Parts: sequence; C-alpha cells; structure tokens
Amino acid sequence: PKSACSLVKPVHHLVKIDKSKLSPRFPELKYDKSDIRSPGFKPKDTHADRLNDHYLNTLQSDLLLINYSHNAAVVKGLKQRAWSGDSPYHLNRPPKNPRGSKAQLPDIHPIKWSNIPGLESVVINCFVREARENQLLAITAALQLQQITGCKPHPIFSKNDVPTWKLRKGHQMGAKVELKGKEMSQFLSTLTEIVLPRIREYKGISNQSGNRFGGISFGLTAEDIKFFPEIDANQDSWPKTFGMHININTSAQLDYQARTLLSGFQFPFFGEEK
Amino acid sequence: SLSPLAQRVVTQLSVMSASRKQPKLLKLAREDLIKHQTIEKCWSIYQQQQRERRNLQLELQYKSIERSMNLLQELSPRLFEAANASEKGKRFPMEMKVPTDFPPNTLWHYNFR
Amino acid sequence: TRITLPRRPAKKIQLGKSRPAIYHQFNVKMELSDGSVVIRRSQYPKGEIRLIQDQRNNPLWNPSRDDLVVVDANSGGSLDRFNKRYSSLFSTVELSEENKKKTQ
Amino acid sequence: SKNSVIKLLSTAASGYSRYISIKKGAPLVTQVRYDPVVKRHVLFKEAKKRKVAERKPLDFLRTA
Amino acid sequence: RLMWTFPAYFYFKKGTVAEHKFLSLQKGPISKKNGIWFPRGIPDIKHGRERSTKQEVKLVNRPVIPNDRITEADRSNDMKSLERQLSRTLYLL
Amino acid sequence: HIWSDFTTRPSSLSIQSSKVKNYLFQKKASLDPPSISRRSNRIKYSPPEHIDEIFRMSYDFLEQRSSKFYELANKTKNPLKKDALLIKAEINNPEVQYNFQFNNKLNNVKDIIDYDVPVYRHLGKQHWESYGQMLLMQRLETLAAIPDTLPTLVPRAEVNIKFPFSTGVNKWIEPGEFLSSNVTSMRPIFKIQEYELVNVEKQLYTVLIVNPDVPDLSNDSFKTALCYGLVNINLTYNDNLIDPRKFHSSNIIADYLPPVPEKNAGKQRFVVWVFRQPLIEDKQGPNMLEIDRKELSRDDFDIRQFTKKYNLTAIGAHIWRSEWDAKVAAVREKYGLPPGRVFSRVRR
RNA sequence: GAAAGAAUUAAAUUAAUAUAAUGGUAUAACUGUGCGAUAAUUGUAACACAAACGAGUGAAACAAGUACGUAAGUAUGGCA
RNA sequence: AUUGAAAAAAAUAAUAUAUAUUAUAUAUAUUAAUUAUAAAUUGAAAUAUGUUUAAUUGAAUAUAUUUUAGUAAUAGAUAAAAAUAUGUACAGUAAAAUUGUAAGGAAAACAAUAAUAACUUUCUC
Ligand SMILES: [Mg+2]
Ligand SMILES: [Mg+2]
Ligand SMILES: [Mg+2]
Ligand SMILES: [Mg+2]
Ligand SMILES: [Mg+2]
Repeated sequence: PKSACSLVKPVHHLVKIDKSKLSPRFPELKYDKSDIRSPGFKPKDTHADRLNDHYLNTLQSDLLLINYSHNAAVVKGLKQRAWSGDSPYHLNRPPKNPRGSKAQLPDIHPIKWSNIPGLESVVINCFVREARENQLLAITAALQLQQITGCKPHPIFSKNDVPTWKLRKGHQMGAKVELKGKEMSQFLSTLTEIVLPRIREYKGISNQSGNRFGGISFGLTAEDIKFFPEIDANQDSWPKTFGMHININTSAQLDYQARTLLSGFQFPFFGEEK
Repeated sequence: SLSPLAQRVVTQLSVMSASRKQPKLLKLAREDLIKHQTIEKCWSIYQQQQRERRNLQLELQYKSIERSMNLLQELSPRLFEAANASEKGKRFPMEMKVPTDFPPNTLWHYNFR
Repeated sequence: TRITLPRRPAKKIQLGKSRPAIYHQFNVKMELSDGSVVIRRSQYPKGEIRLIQDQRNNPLWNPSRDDLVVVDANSGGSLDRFNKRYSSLFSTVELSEENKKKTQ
Repeated sequence: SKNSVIKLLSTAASGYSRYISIKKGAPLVTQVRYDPVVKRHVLFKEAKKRKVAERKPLDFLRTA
Repeated sequence: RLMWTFPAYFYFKKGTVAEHKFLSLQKGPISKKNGIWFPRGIPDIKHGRERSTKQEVKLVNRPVIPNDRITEADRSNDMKSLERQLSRTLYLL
Repeated sequence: HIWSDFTTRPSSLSIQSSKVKNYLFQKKASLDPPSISRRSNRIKYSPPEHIDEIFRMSYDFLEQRSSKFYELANKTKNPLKKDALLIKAEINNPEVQYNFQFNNKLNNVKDIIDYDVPVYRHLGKQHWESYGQMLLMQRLETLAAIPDTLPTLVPRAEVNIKFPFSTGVNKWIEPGEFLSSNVTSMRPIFKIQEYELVNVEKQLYTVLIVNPDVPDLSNDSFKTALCYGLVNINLTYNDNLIDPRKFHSSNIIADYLPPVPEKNAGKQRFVVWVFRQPLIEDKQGPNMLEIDRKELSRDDFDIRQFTKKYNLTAIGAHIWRSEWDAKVAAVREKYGLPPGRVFSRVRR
C-alpha cells in the first residue's frame, strides 16, 4: 500500500448515493425485513396484546394527570462547562467536565401529552459463574431463557481475567435476551401473574433501585426460575436451573415515574424511596 | 464417544438450532404479493389513525388540566397548592389488574376490608 | 480442567439468506386461581394448564379481600397429615382453652 | 533460526523459480505468480519434500 | 406456514408412554418413493414435517371450561350492576 | 365505489387482463394465478390461507380513503395541490401498483402506464430516484463531468440515449460506458422522460452533447467542443423520443460530428445535457429562440456562457466515453475530417 | 399535534494500532463484514530526499499479468 | 403435456434455446432452490394381499421397497469476548467514570447516562 491517508473527496451535487442499490450483489438484502419478499420476513402483529391495550386504554391518561405540574419547565442536566475568555490560553482549550460528573447528563422535560412514560424494552442477564469450569451450563442457561421468554438467546463471553474468581477471558459464561412488544408484555405478565406470587418471602422491588434516568432492575434465583410453566411442566429436563437479572427499560425521564408505571402493571414495591 | 450429559446438552442445543427444522421459503405469486401489500398498507394506515386519535385525546385532556389549574390558581390558592402538591411516591391499587381474555367466577367483589 | 464440547465448522449463512427464528409455540390456556383464563404462547406440548397458587390468591396482590384461603401441592410429602392424624381435636374449643398461662 | 527457506518452482516446464521463507512446520505452500518465460500467471509449488506438520481434517459431514 | 418443526425428540423421551401416545395422536407425512408421480412435488421431509407446508400437531384434572363473556346483567340490560360490560369502561352518571 | 368508476378516471387505472383482474378480485379461492403459466406449477402453488376476504376489506378501506381524496381534489384549484391530491388518491390502488410494478416503465404502453396520469408519473419518479438517478450522479461526479462542464446538476428528468442507426442493434447506453467508434459513428437518439408538472403546450427543450477533453497545444491543456446541438424541441409525457422524425433542420444548431479521439490523446468524455427554455407568460404559443450561429464557436465552446446567455436550466444529463481504435480513421474519412494526429506515449 | 427517516452539532484519538518511544489516525490508518488469498507478481526506472564513498529513503511514467469493485479506481506487503 | 380447470401475454433479474454487432445485446419460453452433503439390524413414518371388518371404508397384524433420526451453537454485511497481522468493496465508533441489578463484594455480567433549530414521507385537528 502506497500510503495510509484517509481523505474523502468533496462532491458537486446534493443527491444522496447509497451504493447498496447500485451493487448487483446481495439482491435479497435490498428488501426491508418487513417485506414479504425478504427471507428475513417474520410476521409481527399476530394477536392482540393485553398489557399494551391496558396501558393505552387506562394508564396513559392517569399517568399524564399524575405527573402534571403547573407551569413546569425543563431542568437542564450537568453539561460540559466553558472556559471564560479571560486568558488567551482559553482560545482552543477543550471544554471542562461537568461539575460533579465525568459524563454529561440529560435534561428533564415536563410530562406532556407526547412524552408519557411507557415500557420500551426488557433485558435478561444470566451469568453462570459456575460455567467457568463447565461450558455446557451456558447452553443450559440459554435454553432456560428461550423456554421462559421465547426469543433467541445471545451468548455472553468473559471479558476480564480475575484470578481470585478463577475467571479467564474469551469463554462462554451464560446468555442474554432482549424483549420488545408482545413478547416482553407476555414475559412481564407471566412473571407478575405466576412467578412472583410463588416466591417464598416476596415484598416487591426495592424503591432505591434503577439507573437514575429511567429503568428498574431486579433479580431471580434458581428456585424462583423453577416456577415458570415450562420448567414445572418438564421438571425432569431441569436437574439444574440458573437465576438471572431482569432490567426493565422504560421511557420515564426519572426513576419514580417508572416505579409508578410498573406499579400500574402490578409490580410491588417495599423499600423506602429516595 | 460422548457422555450422557453431553448428549443431553446436544439435544438442548438441537432445540436451539435451526438445522433441519425450518420450512421452504415463502414464494408468492405477483397477484398475492399485491394483495399482501394492500393488506399491510391498510393496517399501517389504520394503526396510525388509532395512535393519532389517542394522541388527540391526550392533547385535549392536557389542555383541560392546564385550564383548570389556571382557574383554580386564580380562584383559591390554597386548593391550587393542594392540587399542585407532588405525587412522587404514588402507586396504583393492587387489584387494578390487567384485563384477561375470559372473566373470573366472581365478577365483582361487593365487600372489602 | 474445563470440559467443553468441540466446535464444528459453522455452516455459512449468506447475506440475505439469513432467516429469522420462529420456534414452535402453542396457544395454551392458563387458568388462574379464580375462574379467569389467559391465552399465551408456550413451547411445551400442553394446551391446557391450571394453577393452584398464583396472583389471584396472594395477600400482597389481594389486599382488599377479607377472606383468602391458601393451598399448596397435594399428594406430595407429609402435608396435612399433622391434621389427619389427630381426629379427636377439631375446630373454637382449643381457642378458649388457650386463654392464659398464669405464670410469673 | 525458527524459520527455514524454500524454493518454489513453476508448474510450466520453464525452469523458473522463486524463493520464500516459511516456518519450520507450516503447511506446504503453493502460490500463483508471474512466470516471465511463459509471460503469464502460473502456479508455483515446492521443489523438495518437506516434513509438514499434521493437522486434523475438519469435521464437515457430521461424523457419529 | 413459516414456523419451525416441533422438536418432539426433546419433549418426549425415548420409549415412554407419553411419546407413544403423542405419536399415536400425530399423523405422519407422505414419503418419497421411486416409481410414483407426486403432482404437488417430490416430498422433502426432515424431522417428520413436509417443508412445503405448515405442520399441525394435536395434543383436579377437569378440562378448562372458560366463563362466558356475556353476563346475566348483559342479557337483562341492568343499568346499575357493575357487570353490564366486562370489556368496556363504565362511568357513574 | 369510486375505483370501479371510469367515467372521468383514465382507463389506465385498471388491469387490462380479465383473468388477473378476476383472480385479484375473486370471491372464493376457486381460480388460479395467471402468472403461473404451467398447469403443473399452478397445482403445486398454494396461496396463503385467508387472504381474499382480508383483501376485500382492505380494498374497501383504501377505496373510502381514495374517495375522500377525490372529493377534496374536485374542489382544490391550485394545479400543484390538484396533482398532489390525485397522486394521494390513486397511489394505493392495487391495479395501479400492478400495472407499474409489472409492466415496462421506459417503453411504456399508454393503456397500462400512462404518464399523463399523476399517480403513474409519481411512481415513475420514485422508481427513477431509487436506482437510475443515483447511478447517473455517481458517474457524473466520478468522471468529473459536473465541474468540468457545468457547476452542478439537480436531476429532474430521466435521459436515455441510444445509437440505432449506426449498427442495427438495440441497447440503451449505460452512463459512463465505453463505446466503439463504429457504435457512435452515426447519430444518437434521446428519450427525455419528465416527471414534474410542466406545460406541454408551451415548454421547449434544448440538448447539447459536448466533449471537454479535446487537446489544445497552444497552452498545453484541453478544451471543449460542441459535438451536437438541438434547440426548440417539444416533448410529451408519453411521446418524448427525440429522433430525426421529431425535429427539423431549423432545430439543428450544430449537425452531429462523431467521437473521433486521437491516438494516445487519452479517454475522452462525451456528456449530454438537457435544458428547458424560459417559459414566458401573457403570450400564446411556444416561445422559440434564435441562436447566434455566427457567435457559436463549435470548436472552442463555452457551455456556461451559452446557458447563461440563453437563460437555460439543466434538468437531465447523460455521459459516455470514447478512446482511439482502428475504426477512427475510417470514420474520419467517411465524415471528411483531416487525418488524426498522433501523440506521444509518455506524459512529459 | 405525532410517528419514521435523513442526519447535523458538541465531545472524543485518553480505548485501538503486531512490538519500545515519538509523530499520525474517527474523513479513521481502529473495528465489523462479502469476495479473495490476489500486488508478500515481471522488464525499464526519471526525478527528488539523504549523502565522502559504499550504501539508504519516497516515487511519477511505459510495458506483461493478476484480485477486488456497478463504477471511479485500489493493490509492487504491514499508519510511519 | 398428463395432472382438481373454463384464446395469449406486455416489469427488474435468473435459467434454457437461438442469432445480431469488430456493441457481455435482443427474441421466445419458464419463474427452480435458497441450511443441504457418505456411514444407522435396534426410534418414527409412507407404500399390497389375506384380515377382522359396513360400496366402501376402517383400524389392526405379516413381509418388500423407500423416507426420516448422525439430532452441533453464527439466522446479523454480525461491529471493541477469543480465533486469518498481506488485497479490495461496504459499513460502524471506541474508553473511562456514574447509577442500578440473584449469588456479586474494590474487582465476573447486563442495562442506562449530550442537543433537535432546520429538511423529507406518513397520520391527524
Ligand atoms: Mg501496524
Ligand atoms: Mg500515540
Ligand atoms: Mg540537498
Ligand atoms: Mg550517492
Ligand atoms: Mg491495512
């Protein structure tokens, strides 16, 4: 190679060129995944969704009313500070970090008819630490996820080398899955309706849980996983079962709004709130 | 030479895999392709109208909230402050359950506590 | 010391030929403690199931109701035998006889 | 030291050859390159016989 | 139509009564045999399904009998009972 | 039921094949797809279940929407709004979609795809923008046809070119393609498809083919030559194939001279530009313009000055490439041009 | 008023670069991916940089053949 | 072509046949496959003459031939876990820190953390 010097030549027109349409290659990837001609086609709306219908029919209006605040205004977040131009050395100086944080934080807008909180995704994390010695437990965990949820699990691979825990790097330690729409609706419905009621001593979810910008996380143990219908039906095929974390990601601007939304979906809360 | 545990997990990962389980590709005539296109366009338009009707209802409700708040502010500040008091810790009743697709034996409960 | 099953040469799934994963599921009916029924998608070949303990009979989810009976699995373990074994004593007489101890 | 030398010879019976280094146990090398005598790209294989390392064939049509 | 084959080999173990009865319930596909003409196409079966068509599987223990969605209040047009519409939202006037 | 009406709606908004019409609008799944010609394959085929009644209901829904759009269109006055409402009314028609998707869009047949109709015009615009326009712009940019000849281009018409008289074979030239001297010896024919609202009864077009690569030894550089030029040409949405049938000698400001590159003179680019003349109001009849032929250079051309002077706006373009071969001498002799020059192999 | 796009702006080269340190890199030189495994080929090499010599470094252009690319073109080993 | 059934079609592309051009083009025809590849007495299917059986039919037995089961990860132009360190084409953006989450703690794995004025298509008052 004569040189390593990236440089994009400017154009003389405003027409946007996508070369995937000019290449005769990959004819079947030109169709959208929603197009019946695409091999990636998968029917989406096969049946009505009770949880979504309930949220659209009842909870949107109630949440709007509850979160209404008169003459509210946007609360801007911690952003990068700017150097005052009292010294020449400030001319090309990069901006300063936010006051309390090394990362910028989002602004909080008043709740209005267009931005009511709602569920956007659910992610299940299953990290079998005992899979460090046995790689097959990862496959078992993936099957547990597939049976509980119905979606394709994705493997989790070790990234750090910690000797005290005897954790190497590049090995399969478990599985994950992300849920949206009817599938997450079903997963949450079955959780609340079957599994959580069958836990020994269950008070709810901690009121001091969740990332500070919307999203609530809580865990389940192996005995708790045994309550799901699929496992109970064929106990024989489940000598061992694994726990997992559950992360519910919503549109809530702050965590307490998400807590109210989940309580609407019947998720109990026990601790004292921040 | 494999262990019975190996066979069990291979069966589990067989349930995982797509090998020898998927049917042939769905190939539709031109006329049926056009039919399907019309179905999808109709459904998309319909869902957009439903979403926009809900959005309009919420817009109107929010307008009502703000009009009422202005009136109450100018009429009685005490009641206005009581109303504007935050509900940060609010939770829904625990029997406001999500509807199911067939009703229970006791439709409604006429006694409490 | 670790045990792993060997990796076979992965079949190449070409660009545009990659299909989605649609596992086989059944429209299974699920009966709660009350008479309510929910239709759901399950991969187990069981079209019908009923639950003995679930949301509809849990105090935490049912605060308003006055009376709420609880139950567990049947024909398993030695449950309820601590009552079946003693027939002479039966249900308010014991409550009255448990008035006080008179000890100090 | 750890690397050896090899004489790749052209397939066309022209006597042309080119030399390359290779690891002590690397698989037998063959490569298409220009052959000025015949004026085209032709194949080049080993000249002598080398002790190549043995690698298992891949499990391709599923066995057992 | 685009659904995967049911992996019965995992949900029913070898030689068990459940497996036997499930097989009895199910109806097998048509296998390809030389010397015959198959107008709809030579069968292509893997794991017991013809890949060109959908696959149909038939399946204190009393059967689930759902409750009617229409109530005595529905039929009697009672304007006061809190059952006049189990699927709609009622409002007190 | 406005889509079943054809009193005022053009007849092209319907599938001209009775079999396919009946199958698409069938009541019960008793017919078979006309697309599958062989009966065997027809028996093998199996349409998706529960597809005709959902189709009927979706048809009814879309047709009610189209009826509302027609109601508002019959009352709108501004022509742009009228055209937009017509497009929105007929865009979702299964018959229109069938016709456009599965019939020729270049050599269109008036009774299937009529470009007098706003919906067909809009669908054609979308189809062109999908693939054809992007390729044209890529070729122009990469071959440096834009800055060399004209500052920019905002494509608004599809231009196709062909060389039918030269050899006898039929081929639309891909942009940027290399053509033999024999292929480009005789004359090109153009096809300018317009997709916007333009007054067919007043608008006039010009076409200039120029070569901005003819070497010039006075300053050791290149210069531009006007290969071909036509002015005062009128088109129609469905009859827009320019050829010696559709223009006179008065339209020709520079008769066609062929691509005749010189040996080792490099790869020359022949670029086609289509402009639309000014559209004066308050006057009846097309506004024809006279070209100053004693000022036209024809060998030291300045296209930017030409278009600026005559107030022309480009709407379409095309390009091909040429290089020396053995037939160049024959072409020179046939056209009465002097023997070609021969330049050195090295650029020093 | 609302969705879905196209993206734009601020920040970032502190991660990563096969290997020290320095310079460079998001337009990526970093990372993922499809072909491919071809340029980790052949005969002339101007002209420069560097330079006592001997050596070293960048490389236009002509010719022969390859791989990738719709094309423009890129590749005479590795960001230096 | 046969095969449940009374003029023929008018697109991109792919395949078959053929011939125009010192032009990888045109005409007619059709619309296949797209997760596969040896080796299985033993699991499961479909195919005949007795059969019991009611014109059938049927369900069950016996054999000949064939089919399925070798059950194996990526389903995404995958994108900062580990594996191909040289070419080309397409595409993307890391890292720390903070807040949470079963075992989980400083340290394992997942999720969240800057701004939408302007421009389009669609829906709607
Ligand atoms: Mg390097
Ligand atoms: Mg550095
Ligand atoms: Mg010097
Ligand atoms: Mg020297
Ligand atoms: Mg490189």
